[PDB]
Amino acid sequence: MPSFDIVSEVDLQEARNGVDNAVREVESRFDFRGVEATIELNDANKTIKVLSESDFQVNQLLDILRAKLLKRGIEGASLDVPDEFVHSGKTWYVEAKLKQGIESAVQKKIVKLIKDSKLKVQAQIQGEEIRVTGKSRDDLQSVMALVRGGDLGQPFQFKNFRD
Repeated sequence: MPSFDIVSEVDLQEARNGVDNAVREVESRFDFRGVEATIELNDANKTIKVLSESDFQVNQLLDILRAKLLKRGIEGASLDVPDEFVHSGKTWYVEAKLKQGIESAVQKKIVKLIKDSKLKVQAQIQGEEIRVTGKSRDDLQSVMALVRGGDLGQPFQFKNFRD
C-alpha cells in the first residue's frame, strides 16, 4: 500500500556551524567586550543555551543566532524561543529548542487535519514522525498539501515514499 512519512529535520552539522558562526560574530563585536555572552549547542537534545547579562543582550544574541541559522537553511520557525527568560543574579538566560521532530501537540493537530479531510488514508504516529498510508497516491498528495498549508508552526518534510 502506498505510504510516506512526515518529518521535521534540523541537520545537526548545519546547527553546529550556525552556532559556531554566531559565536564568532559575538567575539568580533565591540559591544560584547567584557560581557559574558554565550551560545552553546547541546547536540543530544538539539537545544541551544543563550546567556548574557541583560534581557536585551540575550535578545541580541538570539538575533545573531537566528540570522546564522537562516543562512544554513534552518528557518526561523525551526527555533522555538520561550516567551520569558530566566533571570538569576547578574545573568539572564534562555533555552532555544530546535524543532527536530514533531512534538505530541503538533502530531495531534496533523492527525485531526487528516481525519477531517475524510480522505481514505490512515495516519500512524511513529516516534517523532508520522506515517501516512492510503491506496491512492493522489490522496497522499492531498494530505501533503493539507499539512504544508495547515499553519502548524514549523516546516515539515515528506520522505520514505513507498509504493
